[PDB]
Amino acid sequence: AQEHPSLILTKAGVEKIRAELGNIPIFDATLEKVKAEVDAEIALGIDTPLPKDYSGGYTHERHKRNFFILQKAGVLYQILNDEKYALYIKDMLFQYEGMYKDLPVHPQTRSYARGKLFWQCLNDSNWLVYVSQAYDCVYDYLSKKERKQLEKNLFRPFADYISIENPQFYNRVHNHSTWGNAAVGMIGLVMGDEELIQRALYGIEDDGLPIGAKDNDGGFIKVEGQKAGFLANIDEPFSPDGYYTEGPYYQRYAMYPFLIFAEALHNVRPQQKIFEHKDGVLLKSVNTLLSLSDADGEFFPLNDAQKGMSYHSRELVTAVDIAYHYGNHNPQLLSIAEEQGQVLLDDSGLAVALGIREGKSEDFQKKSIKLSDGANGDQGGVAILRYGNEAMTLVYKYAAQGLSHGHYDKLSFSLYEKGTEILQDYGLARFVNIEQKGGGNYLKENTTWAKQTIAHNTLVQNETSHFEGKYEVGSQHHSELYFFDASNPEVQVVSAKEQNAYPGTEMHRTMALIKTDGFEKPFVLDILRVGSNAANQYDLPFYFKGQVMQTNFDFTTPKSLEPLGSDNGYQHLWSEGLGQPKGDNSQLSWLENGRFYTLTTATNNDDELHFVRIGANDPEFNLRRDAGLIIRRKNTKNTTFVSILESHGHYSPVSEFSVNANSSISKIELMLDTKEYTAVLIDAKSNTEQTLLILANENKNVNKEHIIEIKGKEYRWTGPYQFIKIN
Amino acid sequence: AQEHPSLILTKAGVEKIRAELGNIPIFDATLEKVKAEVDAEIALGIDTPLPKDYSGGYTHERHKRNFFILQKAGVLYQILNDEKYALYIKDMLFQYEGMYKDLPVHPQTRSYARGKLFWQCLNDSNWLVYVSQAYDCVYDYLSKKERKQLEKNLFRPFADYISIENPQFYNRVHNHSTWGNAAVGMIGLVMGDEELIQRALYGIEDDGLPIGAKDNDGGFIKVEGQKAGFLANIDEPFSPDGYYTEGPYYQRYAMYPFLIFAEALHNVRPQQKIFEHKDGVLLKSVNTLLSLSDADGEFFPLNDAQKGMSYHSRELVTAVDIAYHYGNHNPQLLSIAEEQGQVLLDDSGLAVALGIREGKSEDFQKKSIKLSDGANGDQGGVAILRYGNEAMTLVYKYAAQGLSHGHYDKLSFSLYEKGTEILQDYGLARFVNIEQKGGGNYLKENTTWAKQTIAHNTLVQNETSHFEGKYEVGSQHHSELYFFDASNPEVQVVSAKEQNAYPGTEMHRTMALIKTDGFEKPFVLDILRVGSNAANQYDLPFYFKGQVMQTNFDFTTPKSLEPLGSDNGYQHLWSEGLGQPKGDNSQLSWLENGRFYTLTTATNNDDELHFVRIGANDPEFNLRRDAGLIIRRKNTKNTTFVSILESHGHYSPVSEFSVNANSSISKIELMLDTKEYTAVLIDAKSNTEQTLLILANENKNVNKEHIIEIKGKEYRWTGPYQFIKIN
Ligand SMILES: [Ca+2]
Ligand SMILES: [Ca+2]
Ligand SMILES: [Ca+2]
Ligand SMILES: [Mg+2]
Ligand SMILES: [Mg+2]
Ligand SMILES: [Mg+2]
Ligand SMILES: [Mg+2]
Repeated sequence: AQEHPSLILTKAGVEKIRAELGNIPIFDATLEKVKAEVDAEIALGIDTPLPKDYSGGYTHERHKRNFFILQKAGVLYQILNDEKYALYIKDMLFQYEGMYKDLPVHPQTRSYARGKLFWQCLNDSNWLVYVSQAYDCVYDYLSKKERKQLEKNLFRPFADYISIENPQFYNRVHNHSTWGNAAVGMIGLVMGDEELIQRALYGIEDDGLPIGAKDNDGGFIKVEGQKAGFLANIDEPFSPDGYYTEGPYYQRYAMYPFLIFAEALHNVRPQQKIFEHKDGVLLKSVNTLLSLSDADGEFFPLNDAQKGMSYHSRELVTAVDIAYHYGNHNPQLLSIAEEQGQVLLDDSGLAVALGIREGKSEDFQKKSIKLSDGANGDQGGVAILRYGNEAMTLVYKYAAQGLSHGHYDKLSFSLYEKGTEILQDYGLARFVNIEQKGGGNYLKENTTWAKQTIAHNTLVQNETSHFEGKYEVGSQHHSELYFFDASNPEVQVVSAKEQNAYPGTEMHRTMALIKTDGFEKPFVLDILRVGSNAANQYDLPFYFKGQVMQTNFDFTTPKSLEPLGSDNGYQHLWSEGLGQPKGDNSQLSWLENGRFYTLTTATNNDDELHFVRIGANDPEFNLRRDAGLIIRRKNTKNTTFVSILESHGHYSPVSEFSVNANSSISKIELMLDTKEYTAVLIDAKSNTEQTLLILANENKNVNKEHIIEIKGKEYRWTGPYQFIKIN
Repeated sequence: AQEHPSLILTKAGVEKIRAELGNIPIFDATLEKVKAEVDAEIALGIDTPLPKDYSGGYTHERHKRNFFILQKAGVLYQILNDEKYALYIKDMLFQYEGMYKDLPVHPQTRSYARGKLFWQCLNDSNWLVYVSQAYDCVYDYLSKKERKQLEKNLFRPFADYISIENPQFYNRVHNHSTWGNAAVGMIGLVMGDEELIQRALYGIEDDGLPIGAKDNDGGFIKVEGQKAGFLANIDEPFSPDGYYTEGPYYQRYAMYPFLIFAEALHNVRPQQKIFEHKDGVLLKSVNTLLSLSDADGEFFPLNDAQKGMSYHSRELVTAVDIAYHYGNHNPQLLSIAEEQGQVLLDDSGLAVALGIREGKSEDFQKKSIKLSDGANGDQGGVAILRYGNEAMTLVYKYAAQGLSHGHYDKLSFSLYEKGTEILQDYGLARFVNIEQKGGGNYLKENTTWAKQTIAHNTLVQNETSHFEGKYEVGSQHHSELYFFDASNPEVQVVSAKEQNAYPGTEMHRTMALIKTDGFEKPFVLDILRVGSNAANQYDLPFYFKGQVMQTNFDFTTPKSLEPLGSDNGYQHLWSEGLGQPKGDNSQLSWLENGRFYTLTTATNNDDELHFVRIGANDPEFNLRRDAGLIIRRKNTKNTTFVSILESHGHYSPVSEFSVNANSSISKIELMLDTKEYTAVLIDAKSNTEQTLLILANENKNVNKEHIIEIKGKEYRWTGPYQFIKIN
């Protein structure tokens, strides 16, 4: 009964594509490129080496390229009606059949679930997701006899290897299991095997896995009460806003198996209603992921994340095209496709190409957005505040743990200007798929530096990470949204609280992106209110990007670089300079990508200002030599940090003109600093430009009227904040 | 009798321009932009503040902007026939006339020749060069009475201030004097003042200046027996190849007054034959300067040079347009104009716009080139070796001292790939015109770091700079070309010697850019042959750009960073790691801008390999935290360093594919290491690819036959080198 192909590329799709070839430029260009890639590999032959290497090494790269080429050859066979591509697929599949059944477990031992073709079952699963698509395309070209042998001695044993033989890999809520479930489900759908389809959807019953079983990034295999299978992987790690809890770098990775297996289920098993599952979260999550990119389309490096990953990736070409075709045909997705400059060679890519040709493209709007975390949207979140035409972007992370890849980074932020990183989230310590750096795998310093709180722009207490850097503790906690109000494009405000990172301490951080008279550009206002039951040492880092220009405080320069501390990331920071404040406001300015920036922060006489540089205890040169300024406030119980980050002026080494190189801040002052209310007065240097932000800290209700006095003058407003011009 | 304007913009030119407006896009676009700029400044008014500041500060930037705006207003008045612009010029000139005569010497005391409007006479001279052009454009609009007052009480006193009152600035062979001579000459030409015209052409007679006196950059004010004036500044600091001895960054700066005053002389005094002077060197020098830029048009940072200065600068818009119009109408210059995207608003810019419109543009060929230094071309030189379509670029500097801005780095080199710096020349320590960095002026670390030999990719002996870093010694010496042969695009070789940098030591450095079977790309071969009369410590730095990927040697990582040494630049290097070689070849690889690089060097077992980081003894953060690898060879008399720099493969954080990340070098071996002959065998990993470079070291004659034995085998060739495939 079942047609082949039908999962991704459909029979009707092949006919529609063939009818339009030559009149769909983005598709035609992709077809030419892919045909040339596959033809070159056909010329080189068929290589299925005995597996040996980690990522970047020959056997890994060869088996990886093979799965990409097989899927490409499958669609070429169908679209071009050229059996040279079917013959290549047949010959490669049979060469695999000749070796796979006799392979040992992969000789590399790092993985908690060692693969056969690859060092880990994740990559064997990648292979089967792609190869299942190729098999769907050549199914009718093969004889019944050929299909029987491939299914019996290659595909069914492979599907069992990555599932029932490795339930620790397969049966989780984790990107690994999403790939595993998709691999088993895709091949099950092609073969019409109900057992495998059910195993894909609902996982393995009674897996026998014990308590506290972990993998290699610090994460539990199983979580009490959680289901397994594809549907569990949709329900648990996505919020109702389509935010994937591992963060955008890993959301990017998981989007491929999520949307490909969803597409396959939609086409073969429409009764599953997979695109309606969890209030249509998979389709929504594509928009959400695109919103988590900077002006150049590069995903914000939250949690474990390599900088440079972007919506130009193959996963986002796939996700955009599937979301366009199977969703509500959102014309904003077509502008992303135009930027990508390629489409999938299937029904969905054709739909995108036709939408573009018909003049339907609309610009993808990059907006201020509140995203919830947790399956029910009640476990913190992530906020993005954007000014104007994506002119300045603040990312505030008040999220849940994020599973294994999560960082100890409650209430951290990062700042960008038109695709230039200004205040960074470090990302991972890993050179992804570069064999020369620890086999392309996570490095020691991912744990010892990149995950630690001191590596982030957030509060560190007593040189200890949030939750003492203990995964099992952090996994039980999330920061809490206090309020989000981005309605005023000139004054956008978000506020969140964290009281479990350091038991006995309450952190309440409010961030605002504010455009006001006296300043060339919007600035960031950062209020970090700290309450505690004991005198502590508080560190507040700012990991700036660029060349130091000026300070308004003196600092000493040591004759030798010593580490800042001994543990929890401090062992990776060199102490490059130590400043003492000259007064109530301390300022650091720098130049980055032709623009000046100034950090102004409210300082006390006994504060220390630490210039630091990353790179201590880094024997393999695994860390970047980036700099930071850390405010250290010793022997302090309750305190409120108040900072402004300005962007101003410009420099060019062509014109050699320096323009507006100084700050426009005259003064920032806490006018009220209580548990119930915080008030910050901001004075610009030009003319009578004064503004006041007042925060109500213990009642978020939008209709609650507040009455306070500052210097014998009454201020009245409704809701959790007011920003007023002081005349 | 004399028409006005006539120096730069001519009356015939105004008519020709007016006739073509609307049909010359590059010109029309420039006119629109400049009109908007000037109209905005007219709206803001006329501000001539009491001078106070250094560069980047208000009074400097305001008086600087004024001279640019006055020249722009002059050409707008003429082109648009709109007295709005003439009135602005008149009013600003008279506001200047009201204040200039009563000014004190500029209150800042740094300059050896303090200005009146600016901290230095150089900038007062900039002002007069530009304002003379504006005066030429409004000369007939003003009354005789107005002109008489401006000439008597503004222009003539100004011209004397920057010349006869400051002969130490005016009467040199120096970019300062080129600007000063042009300033006096330009105003002299507008006024028809023969005395000033003669003072511009031939300098001050009997200047009385001290010989051996130094400027504030460490170089001599006046050279014994040397002429002064504009013609001397053409003859002396340019070689017969059009290479300006101060280096490309300063050549760029001087190109404006050279070509502007030459144009004025050509138009007003054609009998001078200024464009024929020194065998037409000024026109040639424009091509030479363009050839001294990387693939993005950025000038190589040789000697004092800020990175990022490029042929998009105003000086190169000017130089290109004048060279096109008054030279042989070289169509290659039109492609540079198209890249610049603007032209001068005058006869020369019209000529360029019309050439572009008529389809005459041809691409500017970026070639391998040998450039001599010294007035007669016999004081060393600079060699640029380029592979393919500007695919890899090696810059080898065997030059003379370079006057005050020259660095102590005989035989240094730098390496670029398609506009990406791979091995750097540091450039200057100065943030040009940024007030926050020492008033935008040369920093202490320009002398203590940037000029020193240890900052360069060349030999350092006993932790001492070339010539002991003494100008009075270095200025008397230059390296000597041995041979240059770039005729074979696959195998380009240059060789030079230096025996005075370290008296008693002979340095003979041969560099080659070689494409051969077994390697993806051309590589650089570096042979640094050293002969001495004593056992020395030799350091050879490689200041690489990028992220360290792998080494084939172990190295220790200290718990504290200590400076590498105490003096001569070593005080600015942190010792980050110390390796000992594992064998005869040591290797370091890195990743920069998506490409891998490997340095392989021939090591002895007692060598030290030092990982260093710039930034010690840098209390103001004036230096970049760039890294290097230094080969240290102690207690050694004669030795020959042999290194290869490979470019291979690629990485993308979008695809996450690492390709060809390992070196293709199997072995490099010194097969013969004598004073008379050097032979280096290169083995690629592909076992059948072996090559041999043989150098004859004591006879450069191209027809001299050589017969030598290596491992019992005779080799015969003619000329100073042979590169042969070993079968
Ligand atoms: Ca992080
Ligand atoms: Ca280049
Ligand atoms: Ca230099
Ligand atoms: Mg998942
Ligand atoms: Mg951005
Ligand atoms: Mg001034
Ligand atoms: Mg000076």
